[PDB]
Order: sequence, then structure tokens, then C-alpha cells
Amino acid sequence: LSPNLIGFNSNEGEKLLLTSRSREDFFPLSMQFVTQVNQAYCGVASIIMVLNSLGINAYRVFTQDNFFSTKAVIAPEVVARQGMTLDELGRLIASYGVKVKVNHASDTNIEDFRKQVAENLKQDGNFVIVNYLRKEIGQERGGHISPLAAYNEQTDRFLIMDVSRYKYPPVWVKTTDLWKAMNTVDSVSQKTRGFVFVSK
Ligand SMILES: *C(=O)[C@H](CS)NC(=O)CC[C@H](N)C(=O)O
Ligand SMILES: [Ca+2]
Ligand SMILES: [Cl-]
Repeated sequence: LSPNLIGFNSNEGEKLLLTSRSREDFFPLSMQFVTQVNQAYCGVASIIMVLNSLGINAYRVFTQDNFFSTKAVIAPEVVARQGMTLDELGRLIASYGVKVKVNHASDTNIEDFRKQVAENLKQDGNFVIVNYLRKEIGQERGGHISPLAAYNEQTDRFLIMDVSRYKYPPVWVKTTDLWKAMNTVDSVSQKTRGFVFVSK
């Protein structure tokens, strides 16, 4: 990992969870944590984690293999090649009748991101998924999607539950770096990246 990130797979990373007071969502999300089934499915993995964490009925559970079994929003063949945009992520979640608030970085700011997300992370029954450019947080890749689990107030870092579990552990990222990474233009959408709030 680049030195600006603190891996959850370290004593320091564990301590950031232990000293966080905005960490409720870590529990149900970790309980549903999955590895993206292929290199393009980060958004699908993120969605099914959140849907299962919310208790959404599809035992009747969501799976990356059953998610598209919704197709009218975006075809699985398109997602397999290109992933999904922030707006497509919103619509895919909404296709199962769940409430979504999509926040493009261009329409908000770092202070409101931090405040609203930190408050959300204290609450069960709702969740946050981020869409960000990996290069901007010191990681390898283009645009990625994963849920957020916790916020450490002392260090101003958010815990990303990275669904690329074969490649990276969950990481604690500085708010400033995560903001910079969301405040990037996705060439597919020609819109900024950002974050989504998900609730019943
Ligand atoms: C994760 O597996 C995929 C890899 S392409 N990423 C996304 O679905 C986000 C894609 C979107 N266009 C972006 O660039 O942020
Ligand atoms: Ca929450
Ligand atoms: Cl799965």
C-alpha cells in the first residue's frame, strides 16, 4: 500500500476501528463482505453487500450470480466490459425498490460529504457506497466502487470495504484523498464520481 493509506490488515488499521465512534456500519457490512467475482463487478459486489445488509428480500439472499436474474437498467454484458457509472449504480439499486440518494461530487463539497457520511455510518438501516478513481488515493486502477464502513474522527479517515479482496485489503483513506478521488470526471458518464446513500 502507498504510505498515505493505512491497511485494515495492520495493527494501526485495527486500532482506527477500535478508536472510531462512527463505525456501526462495519458490523453488518463485514457480515456480508464478498469478493467481486470478476474485474468488472465491483459495483455488483457492493450492491449485493448493501442489499443483504439492509435485509432486502430478493432463504432469499442477493448474490453476484443472481443479481441480474434490473437487466433493463443495464445489461450484464455491458457491466462485464465497462462496469457501471454512479448514476447506473443508483438505478440498479432502485430497481429492487430501495431508496437511493445519488451525490455527484460536482453538486456537493468535502465538508458536507464528511458530515453526512460520518453521521450515516453511525446508523444501522442505511449505508454508503463510494465511486472513486483509485489512482487518486495511491492505488492501481481506474474507477472503483465499494461500500464505506467507518469513520475515524481523530485521523479524518474513512474505511473502504474494498471488494477487490484478492488485490487489496480494506483501507483507511484520508477524507481529502477520497474527496479528490470522487471529484474526478468519469469518461463514461462525463459526470463526476461521488457517493450514494442507500436505505429502505
Ligand atoms: C469495478 O470492478 C469496476 C471496474 S471498471 N469499476 C466500475 O464499475 C466503476 C466504473 C466507472 N465507469 C468509473 O470509472 O468510475
Ligand atoms: Ca448507515
Ligand atoms: Cl456473491
